[PDB]
Amino acid sequence: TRIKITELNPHLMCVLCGGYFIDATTIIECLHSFCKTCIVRYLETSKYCPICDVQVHKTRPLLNIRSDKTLQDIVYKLVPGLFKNEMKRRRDFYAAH
Amino acid sequence: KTWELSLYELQRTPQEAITDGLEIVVSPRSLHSELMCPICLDMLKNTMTTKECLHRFCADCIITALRSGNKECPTCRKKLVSKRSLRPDPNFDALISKIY
Ligand SMILES: [Zn+2]
Ligand SMILES: [Zn+2]
Ligand SMILES: [Zn+2]
Ligand SMILES: [Zn+2]
Repeated sequence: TRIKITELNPHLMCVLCGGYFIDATTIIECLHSFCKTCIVRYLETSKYCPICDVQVHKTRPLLNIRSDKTLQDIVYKLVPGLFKNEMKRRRDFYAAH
Repeated sequence: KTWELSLYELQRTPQEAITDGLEIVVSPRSLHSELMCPICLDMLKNTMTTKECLHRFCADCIITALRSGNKECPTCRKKLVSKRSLRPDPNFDALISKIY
């Protein structure tokens, strides 16, 4: 019934920022996942997966990534306070800018 | 899709892990329908994922559906040429093996 979140953490975390998935994005070839912002900036200087080193696309990496609606749904549902927190950070940013 | 990053996105910082011993209430799975397979309505088992659209099924169920001669995806009805059009993901499997 009750599971320690520290046990689920490793499946809910982006390897490029070391935090939870925000706008989770999955590589089609190997199916590893990352935050949208982390994988997009990474794929600017590389065409190989950060985790397993497999080639994402011959020439245009962004062609072989997808938004992972399902994965992001799970993360938001499992990690308490996470969703409220991201929405707030964005609210705080636009008010400042 | 362009994958243009917004002003907020260009500046965002990580969402840090909750490392203190917090327990999550998962007594019912009527709060987590993303762990249930659309075909059989069970806990996804040996999860297969469609490359193009990222919909997840038990290996059992999606192989059967393709073997029926129907080349559409059971979730979104988008075409699939073959079983080379889907990949296994040990990540979802391992996630599910911890929760139930
Ligand atoms: Zn990240
Ligand atoms: Zn990979
Ligand atoms: Zn199934
Ligand atoms: Zn689909």
